[PDB]
Amino acid sequence: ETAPLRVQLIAKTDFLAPPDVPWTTDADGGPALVEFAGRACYQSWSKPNPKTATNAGYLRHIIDVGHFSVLEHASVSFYITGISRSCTHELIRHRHFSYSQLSQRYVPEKDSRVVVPPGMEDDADLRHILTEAADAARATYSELLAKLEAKFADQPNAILRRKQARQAARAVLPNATETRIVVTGNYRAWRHFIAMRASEHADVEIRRLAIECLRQLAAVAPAVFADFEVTTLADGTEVATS
Amino acid sequence: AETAPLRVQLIAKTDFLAPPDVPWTTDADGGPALVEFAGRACYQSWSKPNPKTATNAGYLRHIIDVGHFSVLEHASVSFYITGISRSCTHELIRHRHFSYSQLSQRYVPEKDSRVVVPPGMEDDADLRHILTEAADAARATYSELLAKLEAKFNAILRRKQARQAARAVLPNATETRIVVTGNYRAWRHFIAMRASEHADVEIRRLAIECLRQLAAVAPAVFADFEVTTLADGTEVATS
Amino acid sequence: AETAPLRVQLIAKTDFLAPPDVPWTTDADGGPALVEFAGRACYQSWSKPNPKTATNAGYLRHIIDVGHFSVLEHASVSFYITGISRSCTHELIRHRHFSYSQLSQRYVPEKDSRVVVPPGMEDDADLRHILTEAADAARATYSELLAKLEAKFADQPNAILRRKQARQAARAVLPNATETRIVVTGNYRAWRHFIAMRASEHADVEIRRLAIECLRQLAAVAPAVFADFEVTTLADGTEVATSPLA
Amino acid sequence: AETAPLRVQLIAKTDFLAPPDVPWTTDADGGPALVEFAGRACYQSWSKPNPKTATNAGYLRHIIDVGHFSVLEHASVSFYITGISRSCTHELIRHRHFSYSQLSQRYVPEKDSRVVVPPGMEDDADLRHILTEAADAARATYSELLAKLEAKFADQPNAILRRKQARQAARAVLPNATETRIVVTGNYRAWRHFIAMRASEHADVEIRRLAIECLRQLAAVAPAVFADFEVTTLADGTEVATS
Ligand SMILES: Cc1cc2nc3c(=O)[nH]c(=O)nc-3n(C[C@H](O)[C@H](O)[C@H](O)COP(=O)(O)OP(=O)(O)OC[C@H]3O[C@@H](n4cnc5c(N)ncnc54)[C@H](O)[C@@H]3O)c2cc1C
Ligand SMILES: Cc1cc2nc3c(=O)[nH]c(=O)nc-3n(C[C@H](O)[C@H](O)[C@H](O)COP(=O)(O)OP(=O)(O)OC[C@H]3O[C@@H](n4cnc5c(N)ncnc54)[C@H](O)[C@@H]3O)c2cc1C
Ligand SMILES: Cc1cc2nc3c(=O)[nH]c(=O)nc-3n(C[C@H](O)[C@H](O)[C@H](O)COP(=O)(O)OP(=O)(O)OC[C@H]3O[C@@H](n4cnc5c(N)ncnc54)[C@H](O)[C@@H]3O)c2cc1C
Ligand SMILES: Cc1cc2nc3c(=O)[nH]c(=O)nc-3n(C[C@H](O)[C@H](O)[C@H](O)COP(=O)(O)OP(=O)(O)OC[C@H]3O[C@@H](n4cnc5c(N)ncnc54)[C@H](O)[C@@H]3O)c2cc1C
Ligand SMILES: O=c1[nH]c(=O)n([C@@H]2C[C@H](O)[C@@H](COP(=O)(O)O)O2)cc1F
Ligand SMILES: O=c1[nH]c(=O)n([C@H]2C[C@H](O)[C@@H](COP(=O)(O)O)O2)cc1F
Ligand SMILES: O=c1[nH]c(=O)n([C@H]2C[C@H](O)[C@@H](COP(=O)(O)O)O2)cc1F
Ligand SMILES: O=c1[nH]c(=O)n([C@H]2C[C@H](O)[C@@H](COP(=O)(O)O)O2)cc1F
Repeated sequence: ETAPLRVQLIAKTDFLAPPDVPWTTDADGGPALVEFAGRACYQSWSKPNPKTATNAGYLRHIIDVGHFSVLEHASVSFYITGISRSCTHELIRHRHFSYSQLSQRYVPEKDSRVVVPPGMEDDADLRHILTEAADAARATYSELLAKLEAKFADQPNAILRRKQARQAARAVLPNATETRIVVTGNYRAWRHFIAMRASEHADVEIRRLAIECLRQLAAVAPAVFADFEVTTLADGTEVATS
Repeated sequence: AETAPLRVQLIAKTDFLAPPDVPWTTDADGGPALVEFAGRACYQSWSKPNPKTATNAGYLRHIIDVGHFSVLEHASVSFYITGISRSCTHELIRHRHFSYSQLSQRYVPEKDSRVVVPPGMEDDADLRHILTEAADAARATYSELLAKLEAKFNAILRRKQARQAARAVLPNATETRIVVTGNYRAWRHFIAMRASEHADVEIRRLAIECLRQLAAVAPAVFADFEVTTLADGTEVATS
Repeated sequence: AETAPLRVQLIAKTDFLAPPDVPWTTDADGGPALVEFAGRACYQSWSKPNPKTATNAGYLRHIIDVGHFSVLEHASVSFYITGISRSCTHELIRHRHFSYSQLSQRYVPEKDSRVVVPPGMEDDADLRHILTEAADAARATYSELLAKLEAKFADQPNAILRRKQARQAARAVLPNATETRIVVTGNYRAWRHFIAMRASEHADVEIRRLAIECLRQLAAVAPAVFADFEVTTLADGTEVATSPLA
Repeated sequence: AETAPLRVQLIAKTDFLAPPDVPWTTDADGGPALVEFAGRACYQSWSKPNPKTATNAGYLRHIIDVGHFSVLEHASVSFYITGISRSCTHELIRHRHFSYSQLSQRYVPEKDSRVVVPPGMEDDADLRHILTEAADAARATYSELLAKLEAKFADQPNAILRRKQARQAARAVLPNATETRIVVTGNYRAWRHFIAMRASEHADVEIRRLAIECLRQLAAVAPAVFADFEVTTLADGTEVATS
C-alpha cells in the first residue's frame, strides 16, 4: 500500500491583547503577536510611522530590516503523514523545531504503507520494483518478529519481550516505510526550513513537503511568508526562493 | 523616582484544531489537547485503549509521571512583563529556550524611567529612599550626558549614538519591559530553576507568578509544582 | 552480506591555555581545566581554601553536586562513529544540542554497504542469516533501480545534482540496518544528557551500547566530569549507566 | 573611579586527533582540520579526488562558498573577556548558540568595581569625568546599602547567604558601565553569526569593538573560515566588518 503526502495544520498561536497597552491592529493571532512584540522594543504603541500603521505593513517592514528574532513569538504545528523515514531523517536535522514521531520500537509495522520517491512517481516499472521489494521486507519483518519473541521467551515481562522483538525486527524495514510526525516551529524556524528545503539542492520529497508547508503558512501569515516566490523547474517540481 | 510594580500579562497561548481524518477526540482544548495529540501520534493510540489515560487530564498526568517531557514542547505561552529590573532581565535571558523582545535603552528615552525596588528593601522607607534618591541622581546625569553627547556629535543616529552612551549611568534597578515566549517544557524548567531558594528573590517572585498563570491555563501540566511559603514570606515552587 | 562492528573513535577535544595574568593554576589541562577556570570566573575565586575543592577533580565534582551544569558547556569532544545503523542515527539526531556530519545516501555509493546486526540477534547465526539475506536482496534492488534512474536523469547537466537525483530515489529500498558513519560533537553537558537518556534500560539496545562506549571514552578524557555515572551489567549482559544527578 | 579597558584573551580551542584507519590526511591541525574531516565524512571523499579543494584552506573556502555552514559547528574557540560593561553583556548573551560563565554581582562584592567607558565618550575628558563621578557616587550608595542590608538581615543566621541577600539587593544602584568579566565559548558557525550581526554600523559601538577584536583573533586561528570578513574603518574611526 502506498501513502500520499498529507499535511494538516493542527495548531497556531491565539493572541490575547493586553488591555492597558494603548495599541490595536487590524489582525489576529500570530501576526498580531509579532507586531506587539516588535513594538514592545520601542514602546511605539501609537504607531508614529504611517507606512507601518497596518499589521501587514509592519510585518513586511520587520522582515525587510531583518529583525528576525521578533518572528519567533508565533508558532504553527502540522501533523504530517505519507512521509518516508528517509525524509524524517533529513527533517529532524532542523534543531529549532519540536517533534513527536511514530515509533517503530512501539508500533507494529506488519501492514505498513510505503512512500514512492517523487523521482519515480510516474514510472510504473520503477514503482513495481519498489513495492515488491517492500512486500519482501515486510515478510522478513514478520518472520524475524516471530523468531525474536520465541528467542526472548525467557523474558517474563511480555510487554518488554515484544518491544525487544520489534526493535530488532525493524532492522529490515526500508527507508521508504511511511512514518507520521507532529512538527512545531515558530515563524523564524519555518522560514529557515523553507529557504533550505524548497531549493533545487534539496531532496525532492522534502522539497515537496517544504512547498506545501509554505502554502499553508502563507495563508496564516501572508506578510511573513510573502517574499518567498514559488517557481516551477523544467521537471514540474517547485522551488521557493527569496 | 517613580517605582514600578511587577505586572505579568498572558498575551498568547495555543489554538488547537483536531485533524478530521484521525479517529480521536478529547475533552480538552488548546495546548493540553495538542500535547495529548502529539503523545498519541507516537503510538498511534487514537482509540482510548487505556481507561486511566482516556481523559486529557489522565493522559497528561501519565506523560508527566513517566517523564516524556519532549511532547510538552508543542504548546507555548507568551507573557508581557513590566515592573522587572534590568538585573532581573540579565538573569532571565540566560534561559536560551525562550524567545524575547525587550525595551531598548539604545532607542527609548529613559529620562523618566521608573525603578524597581528589590524585594528585600520593599518594606523599608529608609532603604527605598536611598534607592530612589540614587535613581534621581543617575537620571539627572543621564540627561546631562545626553545633552552634551548630542552636542558632541544625521539627527536620529545622533540621538541614538548619544543615548547608547548616556545610559552608561542608568542603574540595575531601572525598569524594563519584555515579551517572553516559551513552550511548556521551557516554562517548567524556568520555574524549577528560578522559583527556588537558590534564586534571587526578584526572579523568584517572577517565576511564581508565571507558574500561577500557567497552572490556570494548563493545570495538568503544572500540577506537580507545590507553592510553599518560607519564613521570610517569599514563595518557592517545588516538584 | 558484510557486517559492520560498532567503532567509536575520539577525534577531537579541548586544548586550554590559562590567561597568564590570572593568579591561578590547577591540577589538569584541556577541558577539565577550562571548566574549572570558567566556574572560578563567576566568583573570581582564584585561591584554594578547601582541601576537597582545591584540586581539579575536587572542584569539578563539586560543580556537578551543586548542579552548576552550564559551566560544563565550555569543553567539547568529537567522535567519528562507524558500524552504527540508520535506525540508530534516526534516534541519535533527536538530541538537538549536538553537531553532526553524516554519510549521505543521496551521494555516497551503497551497492556494497555493510549491515549492522541488532544486538538482540548477535548470537543467533540463523537470525543473522535472515537479516543479511534480506539486505543482499535490498542492495540488488537498489542497484537495479539506480541503473534505470541514472538513464532517467542523464540529461541533468550538473554532475552533483544528477547523481543525487538518481541515488536519493534508489536508496528508498535500503533497510534500517544499513551502516552509516557520523561525526558527533558535543559539550560535556550535552554528552551527560545523552548518556543519561540512552545508557538506560528504556533505550534501544543498539543506542545503549553506543552510549556506554562514549561514556567510557569521555571518562578517560575528562576525569571527574562523568564520575557520577556508574556502569552496571543487566541480566541479559547488556550494560546501563546510572547517575543520581542525571 | 578605576576604568577598565577591553581585553580579549583566547583561552581554548579544538585539539584534533585524526583517526588511525581512515585513509586521509591534510595540511592543517586543530579546528580547521576537524572541520575538513567532518565535511569529507558526508561524502566519504577521503582520497581528495577534487584537486581544487585538496588543501585544507581550499576545502574550507569551498564549504563556505557552497554554504554548508553546519560543518563549521564541530570546532570551537573560548575567550576570557574583561573590560566589558553590563550593558554590553546584556546584549551579548542574547546570542543563544554561545555558552557563558560570567562574574556574578550576587556573589562577588562590588566595592572596588571598575567602570567601562563608552567608546562614544572616550576622547572627551569632561564626559569621562561626569561618568566616573557618577560611578563613585553609585558605589558609595552600594556600600551604604550593603551595611544597612546586612544589618536588616540579622534574622538570617547563615552568614554566607546573609551577605548574598544583602549584595543582590545592594547592586540595584550599580550602573550599566560597571565592569563585568565573562568566558564566552562558541563554535565557528556561532562566531561567524556573532561577527556578522555585531561588527556592523547598526550595533552599539562597544559590542562592535568587541566583535572586531574577536574576529581578529579567530582569523588568526582559522584564516580560511574568517577570510570573507573584511574590516573597514567608518568616517568616525570605528571599525565595521562585512562579508
Ligand atoms: C526511551 C525513549 C523513547 C522515545 N520514544 C519516542 C517516541 O516514541 N516518539 C518520538 O518522537 N520520540 C521519542 N523519543 C525521543 C525523545 O522524545 C527526545 O526527542 C530525544 O530523546 C531527545 O532528548 P531531549 O528531548 O531531552 O532533547 P535534546 O534535544 O536532547 O535537548 C537537551 C535538553 O535541552 C532542552 N531542550 C532542547 N530543545 C528544547 C526546546 N525546543 N524547548 C525546550 N527545551 C528544549 C531540554 O531540557 C532537553 O532535555 C524517545 C526517547 C527515548 C530515550
Ligand atoms: C541560582 C543560580 C545561580 C547562578 N549563578 C551564575 C553565575 O554565577 N554565573 C553565571 O554565568 N551564571 C549563573 N547562573 C545562570 C545559569 O548558569 C544558567 O545559565 C541559567 O540558569 C540558564 O539555565 P540552564 O543552564 O538550564 O540553560 P537553559 O538555557 O535554560 O537551557 C535549558 C536546557 O537546555 C539544555 N541546553 C541549553 N543550551 C545547551 C547547551 N549549549 N549545551 C547543552 N545543553 C544545553 C540544558 O538541558 C538546559 O537545562 C545561575 C543560575 C541560577 C539559577
Ligand atoms: C542592531 C541590533 C538591535 C537590536 N535591538 C533589539 C531590541 O530592540 N529588542 C530586543 O529584544 N532585541 C534586540 N536585538 C537583539 C536581537 O533581536 C537578537 O535577540 C540577538 O541579536 C540574538 O541574535 P539572533 O536573533 O540571530 O539569535 P541567536 O540567539 O544569536 O541565534 C543564532 C541563530 O540561531 C537561530 N535561532 C536561535 N534560536 C532560535 C529560535 N528560538 N527559533 C528559531 N531560530 C533560532 C537563528 O537562525 C539565529 O540566526 C538587537 C540586535 C541588534 C544586532
Ligand atoms: C541540500 C542539503 C544537503 C545536505 N547534506 C548533508 C550531508 O551530506 N551530511 C550531513 O550530515 N548533513 C547534510 N545536510 C544537513 C545540514 O548539514 C543541516 O544539518 C540541516 O540542513 C539543518 O539545517 P541548519 O544546519 O541550517 O540548522 P538548524 O538546526 O535548522 O538550525 C537553524 C539555525 O540555528 C542555528 N544553529 C542551530 N544549531 C547551531 C549550533 N549548534 N551552532 C551554531 N548555530 C546553530 C544556525 O544559524 C541555523 O541556521 C544537508 C542539508 C541540505 C539542505
Ligand atoms: O527510543 C526511542 N528513541 C528515539 O529517539 N525515538 C524516535 C526518534 C525518531 O524520530 C522517532 C521514532 O523512532 P523509532 O523508530 O526508533 O522508534 O522517535 C523513538 C524511540 F522509541
Ligand atoms: O542567580 C543568578 N542568575 C543568573 O542568571 N546569573 C547570571 C546572569 C548574568 O549573565 C551573570 C551575572 O548575574 P548576577 O549579576 O545577577 O549574579 O550570571 C547569575 C546568578 F547568580
Ligand atoms: O539533503 C540532505 N539533507 C539532510 O538532512 N542530510 C542529512 C540527514 C541525515 O542525518 C544525513 C544523511 O542524509 P541522506 O541519506 O538523506 O543524504 O545527513 C543529507 C542530505 F544529503
Ligand atoms: O543593539 C541591540 N542589541 C541587543 O542585544 N539588544 C537587546 C539586549 C537587551 O535584552 C534588549 C535591550 O538592549 P539595549 O538596552 O542595549 O538596547 O534588547 C538591543 C539592542 F538595541
